[PDB]
Amino acid sequence: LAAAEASLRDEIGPFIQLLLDRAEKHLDRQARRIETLKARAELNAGRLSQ
Amino acid sequence: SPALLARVNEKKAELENLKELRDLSAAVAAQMEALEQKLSTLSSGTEAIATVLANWHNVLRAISMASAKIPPQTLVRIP
Repeated sequence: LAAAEASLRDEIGPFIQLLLDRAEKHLDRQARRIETLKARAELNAGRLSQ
Repeated sequence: SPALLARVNEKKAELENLKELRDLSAAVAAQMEALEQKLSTLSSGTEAIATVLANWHNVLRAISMASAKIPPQTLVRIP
């Protein structure tokens, strides 16, 4: 499996770029979720103060 | 007429011979069927020894892959 997966998965090398793009988009998605969470937190603070 | 009586006697002998030939031909074909069964059994034994070569062939290749290590997991198949 060492040399087998090495040669095979290296030939799979173009496919994995999409997997990298997936992980990167997952990060960006949760980043926008963090932005929405911050919006909710500040919204609660401002509305409670009002 | 009497010559023809002798002719039918000749034909009687011929028919007896023909009946024996027919019986023999039937027996022949029966033996061919039996032969085919035995040959099938032979081929089965040969297939068994082919299985034996498959064992040692996989052995040799498995070792050579380990022997040729010149720079993993435990997932295998256990039937």
